[PDB]
Amino acid sequence: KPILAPEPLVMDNLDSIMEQLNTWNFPIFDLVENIGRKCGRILSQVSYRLFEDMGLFEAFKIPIREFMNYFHALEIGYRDIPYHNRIHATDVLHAVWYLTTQPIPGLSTVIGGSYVFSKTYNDKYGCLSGNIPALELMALYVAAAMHDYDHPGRTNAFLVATSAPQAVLYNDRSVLENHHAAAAWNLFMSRPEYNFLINLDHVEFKHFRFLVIEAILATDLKKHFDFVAKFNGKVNDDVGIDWTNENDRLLVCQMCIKLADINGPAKCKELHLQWTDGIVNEFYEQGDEEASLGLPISPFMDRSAPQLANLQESFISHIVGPLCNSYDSAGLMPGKWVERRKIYCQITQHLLQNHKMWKKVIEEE
Amino acid sequence: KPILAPEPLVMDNLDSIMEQLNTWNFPIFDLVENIGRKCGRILSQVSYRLFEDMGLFEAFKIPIREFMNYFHALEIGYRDIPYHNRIHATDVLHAVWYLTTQPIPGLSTVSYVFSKTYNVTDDKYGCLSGNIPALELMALYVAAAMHDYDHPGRTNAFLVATSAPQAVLYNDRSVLENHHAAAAWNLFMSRPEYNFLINLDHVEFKHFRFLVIEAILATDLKKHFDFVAKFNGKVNDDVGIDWTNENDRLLVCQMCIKLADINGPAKCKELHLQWTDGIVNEFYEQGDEEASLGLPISPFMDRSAPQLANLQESFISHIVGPLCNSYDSAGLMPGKWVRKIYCQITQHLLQNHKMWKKVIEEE
Ligand SMILES: [C][C]N([C][C])C1=[C][C]=C(C2=N[N]C(=O)[C][C]2[C])[C]=C1N([O])=O
Ligand SMILES: [C][C]N([C][C])C1=[C][C]=C(C2=N[N]C(=O)[C][C]2[C])[C]=C1N([O])=O
Ligand SMILES: [Mg+2]
Ligand SMILES: [Mg+2]
Ligand SMILES: [Mn+2]
Ligand SMILES: [Mn+2]
Repeated sequence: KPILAPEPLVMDNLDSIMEQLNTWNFPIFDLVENIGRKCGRILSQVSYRLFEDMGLFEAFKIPIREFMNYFHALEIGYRDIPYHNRIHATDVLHAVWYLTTQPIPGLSTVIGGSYVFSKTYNDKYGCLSGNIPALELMALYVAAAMHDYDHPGRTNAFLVATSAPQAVLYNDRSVLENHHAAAAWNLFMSRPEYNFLINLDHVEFKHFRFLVIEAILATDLKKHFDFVAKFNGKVNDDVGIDWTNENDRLLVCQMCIKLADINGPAKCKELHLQWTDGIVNEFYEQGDEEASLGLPISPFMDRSAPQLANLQESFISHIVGPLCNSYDSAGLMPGKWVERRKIYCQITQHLLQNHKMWKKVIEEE
Repeated sequence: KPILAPEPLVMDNLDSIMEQLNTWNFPIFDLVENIGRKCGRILSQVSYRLFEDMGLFEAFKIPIREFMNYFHALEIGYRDIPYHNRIHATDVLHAVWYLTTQPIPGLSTVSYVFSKTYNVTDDKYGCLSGNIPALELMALYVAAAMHDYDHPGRTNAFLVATSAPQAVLYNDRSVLENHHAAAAWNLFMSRPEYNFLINLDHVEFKHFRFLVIEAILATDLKKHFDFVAKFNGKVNDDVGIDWTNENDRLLVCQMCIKLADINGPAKCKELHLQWTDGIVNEFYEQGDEEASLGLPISPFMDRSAPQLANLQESFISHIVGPLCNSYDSAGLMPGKWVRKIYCQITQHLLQNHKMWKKVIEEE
C-alpha cells in the first residue's frame, strides 16, 4: 500500500518546458509528451515546482519526500480516462497558481496573517497571494490536486440515475466531489509516508482540512449558479469583498478553483480543442454504457450524433461566460493596463474568440 | 443471508396496547415489556399498524411480506445502545404519525390518506394528512423509521474530533445523518425480499427517495436554527404556508420530523424522565471512550459529575422550546377547542421546563 515517489524525486531534464509555467497557455500536452504518457509523474513534478516557487516548503516546514510520496500516490489514483485524469488535475493546479500569483490591475493589498509570494511577482497591480494567507492558499492548491481523484468518467447524473454504490453512499448529493475529497483524505491519512503537513499544529490541520473540503465540494456544477449569485451578492453589497473576513476569502478561493476547473474554453484555441476532444470522448464512453443499460443517451453524449459545437457554445454562454463576468466584476482577473484607463484581459479575450469559433461552426451545420 | 420478518408477520397478543397508538403519551415502554426488551420486533409491529391505520398498503399496493422483511432488517440494524435504538425509532415514527393525523384546531384541509382515528367532524379541525399528499406522508413515516439506523452512540463532534472512518468518508458534514440515510437505503436496495415500493413508477420512486433523504438530513441539529428561521420566514410572509407549493410542504415535513425527533420533553413527566435517562447513559458511554483516548470529557457526558437538570433545562430553552413555539405559531400543533385552544404538547413542555428549573434551584 505505501506507493512511494520515484528515487530521483525531481526529474530535472524538464527545465525548458517548466520555465513556461508562468504563462496562461502553458503547453501542458508538450509536458505530457516530454515526461511520457502514463509515466504517472506530471502532477507531482508540477506540484513540486509551484510549491517551491511560492516558498511553501519553508513556510510550513514541509519535508519533500513525504510531499512527493503523497502527490505521487494521488496522481496514480487518477484513472486513465480521456478528461478527468492527472493531466486535468495538473492543469487546474496550474490555473489556481496563475490566478493567485499573477498581476491583477488595480487590486489593493489588504492593509495589515502570513503571506507568500511567487518568485515571478516583481502601485497599479496586486495579486491574490498578497490578500489570502499562506495556509488558505496552500489549501486551495492541494484541493486543486485532489479535486477529481479516482473519477470514474461518469457524471453525477449518471451515478444517480443508475443507483451506483457511490450515489447511494452519498445520498445523491455531490456524489463525485464527496468521493474525491473523502478518497484523497483517506489516502493521505492511511500512511505516515504521506504526512507532509506534520508541522501544522492540530488547530491549523483541522482548518486546512475544512478549506480543502470546501474547495473540492465547490467544483460540483449543480451548485454553479448558487456560488455565482452568492459572489455577485458579496461584490455588489455595502463594503464589497472584505479581505479581513474569513468567509469572503473562502468564497474567493471557491470562485478561483471553479474558474481553474473549467479554464479550457478560456485558453488558446489549440489547448481548448484538445480539452474539448477529451471531455466529448469521456461523454461518448458514458453514452455507450447508457445505451447498453437501455437508458436514453444523455444530450451531447451520442458518438453517432455529435453536437460538439452546440455543447461548447452553450457551455461557454451558460457556465464559463457568467463565471468569468462575475470574477472580472470583482476585479480579480489577471490583466494589463492599456498604455478611466481600460484593461486588456487575455482570459476573456480567449473565451470570446473560442465562443465566436463555435458560433461559426454552428452556422455552417 | 436476508434477515426475514419472524414466523407470523403480525403479533396477535399486542391488541390492547396497539389500540392506544392514537394518544400522545403512548406507553411505548409497556409495549417493550409486552414484546421483550431486545426481541427486536417493536418497530416493524408499530409500522404495520400505522400503515394499515392510514390505508397506505392499499394506496401504493405495498406487498406486506416485503414491507415486514425490510422493517425487521431495519429494526435489527439499530444497535443495543441506551437512546438511539429501535425504541427511539418507533417513538419518532409514532410522533410524526400523531402530528400529521390528529385534529389541529382551525387548520384548512382539501391522492390524500386519512387515519381511521380521525373522527371529530367539526368544521373547526383539520389534520396535515389532508394537506400533504400520501406519497410525501409515506416518505416522512419511512424516514422516521430509518432516521437513526446503525447509530454508534457517539455525536457528530466525537466522530469528527477522532477522525473516525465515517467522518473522513462524509467530509465532516452531517456524518451520522448521511450514514443513517445511506445505510438504510443500501439495505433496501440489497434484497428483492425488501422491495415494498415495487408498485411506485420510476418518477414516484425517485421523488420518494429524495423526500426520505431530505427528512433524515433535517434531523442534524447543526442545521436547527437555519430550519427554524426559514420556517418563521415562510409563516410571516405575504401568503403564509402555501399547501400547493412543494417546497413549503417539504419544509412542513422537515419541521414535523424535527419535533418528532426531540418530542421527549413534550411528553408526560414519566415518559420524559425515561428518555432523559436513556440519552445521559449514552453520553456517559461516549465520556468513558473520550477519557480512554485522553480527550477532555464533553459537557454533560461525565458519569462521575452528572449535570442532568442543566442539560435538560438548556436543551428545552435553546432547542425544543423555540421549535415548539415556531410550530405552534404556524397553527400546526394538535389541540382541542375548550373558545380558546388546549394544547397537550405545549402544556407538557412548559411543565417539564418548570420541573427542571425547580431542580436547579436546589442544586
Ligand atoms: C455538464 C458540464 N460538464 C460535465 C462535468 C463539462 C465539463 C467540462 C467541459 C469542458 N468543455 N470545454 C473545454 O475546453 C474543457 C472542459 C472545461 C464541458 C462540460 N460540459 O458538459 O459542457
Ligand atoms: C443536543 C442534542 N442531543 C445529543 C445528540 C440530545 C439528544 C436528545 C436529548 C433528549 N433530551 N430530553 C428527552 O426527553 C429525550 C431526548 C430528546 C437531549 C440532547 N441534548 O444534548 O440535550
Ligand atoms: Mg469534478
Ligand atoms: Mg439522529
Ligand atoms: Mn475537474
Ligand atoms: Mn433520532
